[PDB]
Amino acid sequence: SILDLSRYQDQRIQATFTGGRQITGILKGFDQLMNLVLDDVEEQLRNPEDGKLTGAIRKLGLVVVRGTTLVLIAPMDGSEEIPNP
Amino acid sequence: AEPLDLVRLSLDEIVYVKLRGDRELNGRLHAYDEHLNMVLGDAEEIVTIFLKTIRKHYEMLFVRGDSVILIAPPR
Amino acid sequence: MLFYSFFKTLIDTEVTVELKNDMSIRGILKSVDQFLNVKLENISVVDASKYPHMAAVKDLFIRGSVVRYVHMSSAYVDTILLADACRRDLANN
Amino acid sequence: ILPLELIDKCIGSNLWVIMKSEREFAGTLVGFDDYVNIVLKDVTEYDTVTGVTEKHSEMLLNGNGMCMLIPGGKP
Amino acid sequence: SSPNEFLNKVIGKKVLIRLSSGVDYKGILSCLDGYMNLALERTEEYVNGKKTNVYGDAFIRGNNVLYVSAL
Amino acid sequence: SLVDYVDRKVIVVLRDGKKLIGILRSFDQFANLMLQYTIERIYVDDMYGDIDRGVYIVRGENVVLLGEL
Amino acid sequence: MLPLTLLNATQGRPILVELKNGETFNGHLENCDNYMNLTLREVIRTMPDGDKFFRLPECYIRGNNIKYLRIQDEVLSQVAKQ
RNA sequence: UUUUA
Repeated sequence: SILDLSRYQDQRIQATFTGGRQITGILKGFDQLMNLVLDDVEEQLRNPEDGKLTGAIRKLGLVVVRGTTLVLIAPMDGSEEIPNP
Repeated sequence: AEPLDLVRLSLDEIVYVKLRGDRELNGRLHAYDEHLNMVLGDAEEIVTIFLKTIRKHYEMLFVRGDSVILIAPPR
Repeated sequence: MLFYSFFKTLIDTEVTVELKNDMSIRGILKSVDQFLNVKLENISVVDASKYPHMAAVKDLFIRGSVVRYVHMSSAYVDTILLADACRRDLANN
Repeated sequence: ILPLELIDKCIGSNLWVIMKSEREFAGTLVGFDDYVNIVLKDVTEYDTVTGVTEKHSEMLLNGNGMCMLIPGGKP
Repeated sequence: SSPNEFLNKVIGKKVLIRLSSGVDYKGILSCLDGYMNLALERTEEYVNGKKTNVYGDAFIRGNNVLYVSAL
Repeated sequence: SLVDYVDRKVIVVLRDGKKLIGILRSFDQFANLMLQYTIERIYVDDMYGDIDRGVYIVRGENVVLLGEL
Repeated sequence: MLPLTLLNATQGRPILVELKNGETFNGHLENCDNYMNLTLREVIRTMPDGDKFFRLPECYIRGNNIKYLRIQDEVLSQVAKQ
């Protein structure tokens, strides 16, 4: 893979799925198909209509993430919501 | 013995086809393939809109298989 | 390649392509490939005023994946030979 | 930790499946294949927009739309 | 394959097929293939809660199938 | 193939409805497209306005049609 | 010059990626493959409505989520020269 | 993982 996931081992990453779901969790494992094991997962819930984040979260614990539905992966450290650059 | 046999046994018969996007077809099946691409002859389309239906007629109609949901042979 | 061959028999005849985005384009079929991409010439768009960006286009390429339908006038020879060919594929393949 | 080994360790135990759409399933993991199509038994299906739930005795779930598989089931 | 074992044991029995659109089909599972294309006999179609169609035989293209459930 | 359109001005319509007008420079077997000197043309009924956009690589699955101009 | 050949030549340079849902990612292209999977560095993520923005140190984008990419004309010129 | 999801 062009992404060396071992660099994120035991770091919190953000994952976005096709269809809009967004989670964060601590990377505990992965395979060559980009399935992941994340711990301490939180899902950022969205509004039913607008599909935009509401600010609320739900805790999901230890989760297997399917690599087929993953569309975005990014480390949390160094991220931040910013004003219009 | 395999699902496509239902379509095979419908060649030259009037079939009903349910498609994505709230569309239905009734027409004589002249050919199909493993994608469920098909050609229907003397075909009627019913487009449902939300409640209302629009009816259209085609002398000869190629249908791309990726829109197909269901095919029913005639009774 | 049953439907590839079918469409090659329609080259230089008039067809109408209905796209999944609900635009319909009538024109002369000039080309088709294994993916059922098509090229149309001397096109006319149905409800053309709804698609003003098409007004200066005379020739176009359509990706096979965005086609919902291709419809055309019927001919007896076309229909019986196409059914023949489908049955031939079934007996052989 | 290998993701599919965690899933295999969940066989016979509760598994909670979150689809890409507003739909979830929770039940006993019977088994799964190389595409992670999954067989669940004693299942509850959740529409997370309407809140309606349905029960199923045993079912094969298409893995195409699965986003998350959570061993231990749903709280 | 557990998916194949389950399917093999509901062949010839009544099953509920839910499509990704949420449209439901209840029928007798005749056979299937590697694409999850299905053939059903004695098929009832349901939209929301209401029965909208019946088919003596129906072919269902496998890409739309969300699940196959035993009844 | 699209080779007949290379180095010609084309309009590309995308699945999201965008209209791109540029010089087709290359394509591949997915109908991925590479366009140079591209503008995005935004329509409201028969009116439009253009945005300079530069070079695009359009992923083929998003291409509805390509028309010679 | 094929589209993916240009993409490979864009490594190390600024790029704009628009996703199928209209999100955009401005960053430097770190890597790509024949799926059009991408890795970017020093990223600005703009949400579809243009209303919320995020800074990411790096990110990975699966190729089948991409609508299009934009690159500088200067890049195409310099790559054609070499 | 783009033209048969």
